[PDB]
Amino acid sequence: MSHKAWQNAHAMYENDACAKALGIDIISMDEGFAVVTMTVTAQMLNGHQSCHGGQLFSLADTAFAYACNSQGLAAVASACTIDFLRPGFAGDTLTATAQVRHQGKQTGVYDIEIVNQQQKTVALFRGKSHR
Amino acid sequence: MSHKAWQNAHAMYENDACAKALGIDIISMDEGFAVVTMTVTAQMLNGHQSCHGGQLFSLADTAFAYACNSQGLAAVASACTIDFLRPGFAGDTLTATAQVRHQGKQTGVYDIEIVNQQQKTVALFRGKSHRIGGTIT
Repeated sequence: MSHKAWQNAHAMYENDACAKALGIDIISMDEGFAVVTMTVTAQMLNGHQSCHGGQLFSLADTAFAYACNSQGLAAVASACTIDFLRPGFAGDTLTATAQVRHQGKQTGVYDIEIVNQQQKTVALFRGKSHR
Repeated sequence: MSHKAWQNAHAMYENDACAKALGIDIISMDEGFAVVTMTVTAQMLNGHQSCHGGQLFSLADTAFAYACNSQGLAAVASACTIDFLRPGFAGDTLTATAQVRHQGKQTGVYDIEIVNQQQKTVALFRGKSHRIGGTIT
C-alpha cells in the first residue's frame, strides 16, 4: 500500500523531471488521459528547419507516461507506430494528448495526437504499453 | 554508388547537430544502406538505468535519414513503427543498420535494426519515406 503509493510518487517525479528538461507543461490531466504542451525552439530543428522526430517522440512519450501515471499504472512502451502529417516548426506550440484506448492485465494501448497552435494535426501516435 | 552515398552522408553529417550532440557516428554507407553507431551515456538513462525511447528513436531515425537520402534526393519520414526489445544500458554500444526494402520515384520503405555490443537486438524499426522537392541539405 504505502510501497505502491511511494512508487506512484516516484514515477510522477521522474516523469516531471523529463518534462522539465524538455520544457513540457501539463495543461489538463485526469483518469486515463493527459494533455501537455511544448514550444518548439531553434535548438530542436533538423536540417529542414523542423522539429526532428526525436523531439516529437519525447513529447509523445512524456504525455503517455502522464496518462499511465494518472491511474498509478507505470508502464514502458514496447511498440509504437507514428504518422507524421505536418512539420513542427520553430515557435510552434505543440499540444500532445494521450488517452488510454485499452488496458489489459499486463499490457495496454495508448493513443497520442499532437497538434499545433492552429489546431492542425502534426502527428498521430499509437503505442503498446508494458505492465 | 557507395562513393555517392558517402558524399551525401558527409554533406548531411556536417550540419547534423542532433547526431553530433548524441555522439552518433556513420560507419558504413551505400545506396539505400547506412550503418550508424552510438554509445549509451548516463545522460540518456531513465529511472531504471535504461536508455530513453527518445534517444533510441533518434538513433534509428538517423540511420533511416541517411539511408533514404543516400541516393541524393531529399526525403523525409511520413510514418514509422518501432519495437523495443531489450534495454540500452550505459556503456552499451548501439549500432543501427538501415536497409531499403522499397524505393519508388516518390515513396520508400526502409528497415532499421539496432543491435548492442553483445550482438543482441535492442529494437526494430520500419519507416516510410517521402521525397521532397530536390537535393538534400
